Amino acid sequence: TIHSQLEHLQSKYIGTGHADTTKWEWLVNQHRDSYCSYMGHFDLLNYFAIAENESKARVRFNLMEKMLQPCGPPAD
Amino acid sequence: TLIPGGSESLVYTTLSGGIGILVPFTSHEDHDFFQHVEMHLRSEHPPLCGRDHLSFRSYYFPVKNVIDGDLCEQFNSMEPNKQKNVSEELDRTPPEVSKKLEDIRTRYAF
Amino acid sequence: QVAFPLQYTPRKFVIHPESNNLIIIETDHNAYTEATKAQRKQQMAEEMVEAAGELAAEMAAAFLNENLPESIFGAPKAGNGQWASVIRVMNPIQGNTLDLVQLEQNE
Amino acid sequence: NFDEENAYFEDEEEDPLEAFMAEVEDQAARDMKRLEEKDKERKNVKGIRDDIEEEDDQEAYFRYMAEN
Amino acid sequence: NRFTVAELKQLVARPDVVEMHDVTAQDPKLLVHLKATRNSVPVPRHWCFKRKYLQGKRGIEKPPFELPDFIKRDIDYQKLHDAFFKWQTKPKLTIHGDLYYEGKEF
Amino acid sequence: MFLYNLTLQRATGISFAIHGNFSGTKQQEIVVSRGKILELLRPDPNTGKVHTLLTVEVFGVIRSLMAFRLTGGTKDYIVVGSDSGRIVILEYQPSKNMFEKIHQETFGKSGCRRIVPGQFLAVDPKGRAVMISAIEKQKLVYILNRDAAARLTISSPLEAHKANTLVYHVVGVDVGFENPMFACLEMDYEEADNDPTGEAAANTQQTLTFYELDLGLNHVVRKYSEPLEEHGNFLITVPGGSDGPSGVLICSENYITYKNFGDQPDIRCPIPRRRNDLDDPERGMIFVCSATHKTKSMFFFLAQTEQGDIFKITLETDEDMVTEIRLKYFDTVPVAAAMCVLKTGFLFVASEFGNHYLYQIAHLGDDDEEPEFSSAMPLEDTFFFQPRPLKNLVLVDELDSLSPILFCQIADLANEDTPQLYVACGRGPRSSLRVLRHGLE
Amino acid sequence: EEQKERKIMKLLLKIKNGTPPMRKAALRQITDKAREFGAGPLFNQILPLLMSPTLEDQERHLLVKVIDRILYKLDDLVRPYVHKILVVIEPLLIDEDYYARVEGREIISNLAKAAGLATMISTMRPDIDNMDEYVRNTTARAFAVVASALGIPSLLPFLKAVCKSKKSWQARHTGIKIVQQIAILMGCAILPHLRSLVEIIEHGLVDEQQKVRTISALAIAALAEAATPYGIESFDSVLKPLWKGIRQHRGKGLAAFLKAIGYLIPLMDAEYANYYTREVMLILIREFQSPDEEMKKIVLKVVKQCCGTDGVEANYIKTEILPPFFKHFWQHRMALDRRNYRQLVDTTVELANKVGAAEIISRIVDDLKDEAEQYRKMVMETIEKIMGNLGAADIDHKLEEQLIDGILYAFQEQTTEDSVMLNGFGTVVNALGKRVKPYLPQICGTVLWRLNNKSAKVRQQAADLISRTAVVMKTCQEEKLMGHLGVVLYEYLGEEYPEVLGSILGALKAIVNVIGMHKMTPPIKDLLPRLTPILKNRHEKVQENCIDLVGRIADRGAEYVSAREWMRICFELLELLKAHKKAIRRATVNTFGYIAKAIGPHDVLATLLNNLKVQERQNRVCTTVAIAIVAETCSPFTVLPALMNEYRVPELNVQNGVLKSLSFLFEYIGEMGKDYIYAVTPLLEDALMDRDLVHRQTASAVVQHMSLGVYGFGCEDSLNHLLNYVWPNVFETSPHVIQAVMGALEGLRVAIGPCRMLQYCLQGLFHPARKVRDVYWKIYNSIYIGSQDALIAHYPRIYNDDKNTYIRYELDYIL
Amino acid sequence: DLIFCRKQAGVAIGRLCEKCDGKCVICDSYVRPCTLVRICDECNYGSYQGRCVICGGPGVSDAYYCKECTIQEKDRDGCPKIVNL
Ligand SMILES: CC[C@H](O)[C@@H](C)[C@H]1O[C@@H]1C[C@@](C)(O)/C=C/C=C(\C)[C@H]1OC(=O)C[C@H](O)CC[C@@](C)(O)[C@@H](OC(=O)N2CCN(C3CCCCCC3)CC2)/C=C/[C@@H]1C
Ligand SMILES: [Zn+2]
Ligand SMILES: [Zn+2]
Ligand SMILES: [Zn+2]
Repeated sequence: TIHSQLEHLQSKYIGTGHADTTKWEWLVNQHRDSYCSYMGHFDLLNYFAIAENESKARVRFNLMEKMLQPCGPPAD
Repeated sequence: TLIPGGSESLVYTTLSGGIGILVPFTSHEDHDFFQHVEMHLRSEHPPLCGRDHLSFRSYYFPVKNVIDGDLCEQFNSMEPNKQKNVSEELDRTPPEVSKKLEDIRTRYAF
Repeated sequence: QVAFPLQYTPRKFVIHPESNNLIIIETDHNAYTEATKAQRKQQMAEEMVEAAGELAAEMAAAFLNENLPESIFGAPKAGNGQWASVIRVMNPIQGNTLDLVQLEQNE
Repeated sequence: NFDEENAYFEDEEEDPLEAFMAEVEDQAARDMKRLEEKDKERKNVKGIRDDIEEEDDQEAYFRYMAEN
Repeated sequence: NRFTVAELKQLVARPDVVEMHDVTAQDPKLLVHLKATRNSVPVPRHWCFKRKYLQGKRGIEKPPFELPDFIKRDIDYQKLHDAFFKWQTKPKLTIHGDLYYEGKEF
Repeated sequence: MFLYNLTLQRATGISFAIHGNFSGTKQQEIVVSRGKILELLRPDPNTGKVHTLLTVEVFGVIRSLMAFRLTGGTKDYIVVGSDSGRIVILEYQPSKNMFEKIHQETFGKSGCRRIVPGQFLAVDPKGRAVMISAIEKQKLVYILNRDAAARLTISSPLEAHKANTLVYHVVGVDVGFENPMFACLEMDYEEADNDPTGEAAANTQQTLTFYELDLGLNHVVRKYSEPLEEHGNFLITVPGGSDGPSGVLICSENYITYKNFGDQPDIRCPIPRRRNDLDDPERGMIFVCSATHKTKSMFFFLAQTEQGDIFKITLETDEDMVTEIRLKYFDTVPVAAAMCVLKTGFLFVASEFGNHYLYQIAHLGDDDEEPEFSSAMPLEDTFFFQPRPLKNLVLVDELDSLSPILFCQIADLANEDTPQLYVACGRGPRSSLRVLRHGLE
Repeated sequence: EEQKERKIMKLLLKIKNGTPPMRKAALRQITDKAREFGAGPLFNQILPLLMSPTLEDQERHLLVKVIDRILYKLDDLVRPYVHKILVVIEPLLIDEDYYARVEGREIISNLAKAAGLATMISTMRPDIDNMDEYVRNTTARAFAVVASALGIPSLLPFLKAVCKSKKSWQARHTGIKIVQQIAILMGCAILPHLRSLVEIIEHGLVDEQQKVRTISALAIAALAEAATPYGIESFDSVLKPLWKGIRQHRGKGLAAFLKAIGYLIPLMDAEYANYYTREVMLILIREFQSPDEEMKKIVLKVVKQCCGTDGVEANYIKTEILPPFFKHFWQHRMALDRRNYRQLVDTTVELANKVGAAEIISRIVDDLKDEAEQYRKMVMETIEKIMGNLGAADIDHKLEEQLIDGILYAFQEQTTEDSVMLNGFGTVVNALGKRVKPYLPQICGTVLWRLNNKSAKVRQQAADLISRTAVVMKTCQEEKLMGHLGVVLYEYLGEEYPEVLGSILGALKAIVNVIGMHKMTPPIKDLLPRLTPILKNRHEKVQENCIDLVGRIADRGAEYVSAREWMRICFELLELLKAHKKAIRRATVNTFGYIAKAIGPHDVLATLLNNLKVQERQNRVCTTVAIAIVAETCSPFTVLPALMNEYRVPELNVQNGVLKSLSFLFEYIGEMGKDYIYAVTPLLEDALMDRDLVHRQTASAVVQHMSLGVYGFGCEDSLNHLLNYVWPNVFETSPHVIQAVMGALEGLRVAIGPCRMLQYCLQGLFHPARKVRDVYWKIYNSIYIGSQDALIAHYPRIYNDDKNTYIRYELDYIL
Repeated sequence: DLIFCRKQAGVAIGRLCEKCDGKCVICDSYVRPCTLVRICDECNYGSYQGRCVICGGPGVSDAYYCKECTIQEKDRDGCPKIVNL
């Protein structure tokens, strides 16, 4: 049953998929962990804050605000 | 080429204000010696905040044909007991290792 | 190091092979040009002088005289699709600016 | 409670407090009466214990096996 | 309420990657788009077969193992070691996307 | 082709900065974080020079840095949360001039991940608990203790996970030797993923959640949670116990709010604006950093906006209740990533880009004519002030910093024989072209 | 209905004798059920089951979890029953089982949190004044637990009131005992409330009752022990009364006051520590002469505590403390006293750690020759502890002579074989080092006399001594009667007792390992053929020592025995790689490496291949391990051609053995394999194109071990080439094959990178067939759980549709 | 029913018995032990204090992850104690 437990733990981790995963879930997952990776890495945030001419605190707050509904609301 | 009468290097520049170089090896003996120094310093002098050195330099792609000379120069700042434990595996004394580390730096950069 | 001040974020510079001069381009987002800043300030003055009230004491002439330095108080970051760009010719031995071409507002 | 020293020591054997006790007894009696009455309790939840109120990973796995 | 092959071939930027079953997917437009990414080797091609990935033909009967040239040219001292590391050559290697299948040996 | 990497000039940009008695004596030092370098600085109270004592390459990404001290101790520790799955505690050894690793606790996989903790780090003000948190559901709490040899002991982590939750900021709350408390700005996105109309995405509020650690029962519990008026950025610990009330300051868009659990009402103060501002009227105003200065007689805060304006925040209090928040314009300096107020009267400013600054706090108290804004003042409409040159601060030291380097050319444009480095760096009106030469001046 | 709820709350049997899933299910449901069940029935039934006389440990622990859950689901309804619960669980706090105490304290803590402070105080107050001393102890411990649960300042008023009670001395005694138990239970967490507790309890040191004074001194000692090394300003109003009391009291109270003084002294500065030590020291010197033994233990503890501070210096100690200490405590009466014997040893060692080893060592070394052997073992223990902690630097000629003569006389005068004299002899000789040249003849004569005869329990102790002292025996440039000893040890090779044979082999090995094979007397070509039949002995110590000895011989004296006997010995060692013990396997690996390095890889490799062809499973696995060992000691360049030539045999079960050997070889050599990946690539190609399932499974295992072995060494070309052959096996239904394929894929995820794996998964992630989607999403989840962060840079671009935005615009910025 | 515990690991060190002494808990390898095993608090309590993580007999030495499992960061999951249901 070790394989079955692995199949239950892999499902538990947030961001994993399965044969019924849609395009929307996949894309919002990669957008969300992209925003978290931007918040983590110090020189990517530097790049963005120089590009759009904003303070780094403002870019961080904008990314956190975008975290809620990236890619718009779902289908139907 | 940075110094008069030196060798050509690849100078890079970073968004945090850092400056660094990548220099080629000219012989297999220097490459092997520095590879063994890096191997032994990866284990007996691990990064301070809990990171794996080989895993950090393989963040997005695995490392290929680069020796981290910023890990290697941390040999000069270890304690004498561990400096001896490291040096006696390379069949050498700490002053010889220090001189060999300084030679490649002064060959290219300051 | 020696430093020479600029106006906007520098993006790229080239070296003239004969004179050894530097041709730099500077560009910023959320930024006004010099002319747009001047006319926006004149606009704000003429609108605050007609605030419909004694028209007897003028803060507008004091608001137009001295510009607070942007290297100390920041540049007015105004707009979302607004740009500001400049081309500069500079001598690298000294720090003097040899030529300066200002571009239009949103270029 | 064991110590060869504890055995050695424990071997040689042969108004304001009252006021505090009375006040405590009155307060305790009032609280006991209120709980017995259960007449005016809004059940204001103090602190919610997330672990106590939420299934564990092992419990979730057992539930999944039972389902299929 | 499902595309036809010719109808989906008209919508996509690259129609030659569209196949028979591609119109039967849950999201054929994303499937065809991922089939056109500038990388990403395709599926092993025997998913729809019924012969368990080992073809019982083509005459697989052949020599067991041909050792490299360096194999042939105490047992051998550090001089023959020198020989084995002077004669050592890099073998033929396939690049990133060249999957193997039952037929591609002959 | 085989290459050897060498660093010629280390990074000089600062991400985080903490201050404390890291050597165990009465002088104060600052620990700054570069991206992957840790560094200890000590400003001289006689000349105002900032000297670098130690700098170490950590070969990782530092994401959170805190200082804490146990009761009865005279030395401060350093808690580091990084892109590894470990929390580390360090101690500076002045006689050896190095950082000694005290503790290491592993809790997850490496990398800057969504649900693995390491982005947020809070500590109990008395030093008996530390909380490490991710941007998503996972939070962990470690209890810190001490043995009879006065060495630090660490416990096994306690979990406080909560699915479908985003965290904006975590701070420890100052209680009077009561059970440790942690405050979090949280958001639940479960409803927003189920509504295709897009109305559950809006109508979704931040909450201010309080987590209580019961040392007697050894578990973490959610005690209080309240929805906020608008979305706020970072939080500020208010000093409590026997010196001050025990709440939090929420910095938000155009406002600053005081909040405490119990019978305390909410107190709001709008952020003043510059008179005759030339910036786009649609834009709001937020605070970007803060600095607390506690004294045995009083305390105050220093908060800075995106324009670089530092205001001095004081709190008008009762026996237990807070009644007003008062704001007063203090000064204008470049936009900082961190601010440290040092005893002996020094303010350290680490800018987001360009040179860093150390200021002497010349004028203590406030004997001035400029207006003081308050939460009790009625306004239908916002406060206005006039920015002016430095009055409360004097510039004592300036640390060079090449961040951010944007373009470089190595060339012999003068008629020396050694080439020079021509570096286009800096952003905004603080950009410059710098010529670098190898040698002493 | 009443038994309605009873029959349904047999959930606790659902849990007691039940499965873990239904355990947690019934736990959650009874937690939801508690508030409606009511505390009455629930407790009425659970407290009997917790009072069950033969309940288990885990069962008791589960009962504690259930009590905590019921307390969570019913807070203020537990009040009318609190008293009852306490009478059941006020015991379990003085229980000799530690975990019983932890469980009782947890139960009382959750009960105090469920109820209020006033309720606990009102139910616990009547038993404060009880006369039964058994109740006043559980009451104090329960009050301490309640203070630890609800906080100290919440109980501070009740404490301040109860130990000022003029009604009876029992209430004051119990309040001070509550403070003491609070200190004992909470430790260094009392530091913010130290002064409050001290001012609450300080007035008891001058009471008219003697039991109150004693308990107050014990509470002060407990607080000072909990506070160390912090807190001296809070102990200021106690310094005057405590010292006046040690000056006036005598007896039990004097012992309590002295314990308090001793726990308080290490908190002071040099001045106060130095000044206070003088006073308590004259009092302690007076008290040296006491007949009571509890008093002796307390005096020893206080002496050790005070003599370890900085305010007390070695001059005052040697001038005032050492004469009476050594005159009153060092008599064999102390030796037969088992209670304070260890205390005396520790106090003496910690005295020597400050005053200097020479004085202590002399004062007791004259006493090594004694009629009683208890007093001899005591001195030997103390001497060897001091020697191990400080050394023999300032030990001089007279002291060295006396030490040697004493340890020699103590060795011979020995009734039963003890480890004390053995360790003393060993550490004394090891600390002296190259200084003991003539006592080397003397010691050799002594060990020769002990090893000659007398029951082999003296002989095995002599062999242990030889094994631990041969280094200093030979490093002093002496080898002849060393050989005289080796000859006798050789003659003592047939022994019926395996324990003595182990020590004999250890001594022989220590000899041959430290003396050179050069110029040494007992010939190797005589020892080794006599040694090879002992390898089949079944004792663990004999086996380990024999293997170590054969390994040393093969490492240094390899040229003294024919290669045929070496081959036989290695083929015999082959079977020891299956040993159930780890030291046997370690020594066997070492010795096999030495023998292979000695006789050459060619013949042993031929024999190992023949043995791999014809034997059962376990022997073939051991042969595979042996091939890997040979290939690591003698570079794999010498093994790989002969092993690859065996894959050329046209017969299954021979190629599979070659593949298993290659798998374990690469797993065992790790980083050394970077030079040999190009040589085995065509063989792995052939094995991956094969129809046999074991062929492909083992080739996948080889790929995995090779991938994880080379990482950061630039071998990505061959690994991508091999992935091109591994990948078509993802549609395999056989469980072992797919397991090996998943292992190989996760190894290639590390060696080759996640970008390549995502490139292999992209086109199948959304395939129309559900089988392809299942397989590809399993592989993708495995790639995603490891290195989630790197994938950010690798995802392909996906265009916006009419409804949703999918482009990541920030990465398109261009500075 | 051979399932790992996979709970948050604490400060307790994993133990191995005389039969499992050299083994890796996750992959059952014997080569290059690299990382000390940590277990949760419910696996280290009362009668469970010292026990083999693989089988459950009396522990004699420390449990270790192998270098192969350490490279793949398989030491970063929860408690690796084998628990049977
Ligand atoms: C596939 C083979 C099987 O799994 C097989 C190992 C196993 O199924 C059998 C059952 C059993 C109990 O008989 C297994 C025996 C065990 C062994 C032969 C291992 O030996 C031991 O356990 C001895 C002891 O635990 C530690 C010895 C040690 C460190 O050499 C260990 O191997 C290693 O760690 N290596 C491998 C790496 N090698 C290099 C050499 C350079 C420096 C050292 C590290 C790198 C050093 C030695 C044991 C190897 C045998 C496989
Ligand atoms: Zn493993
Ligand atoms: Zn076992
Ligand atoms: Zn566990």
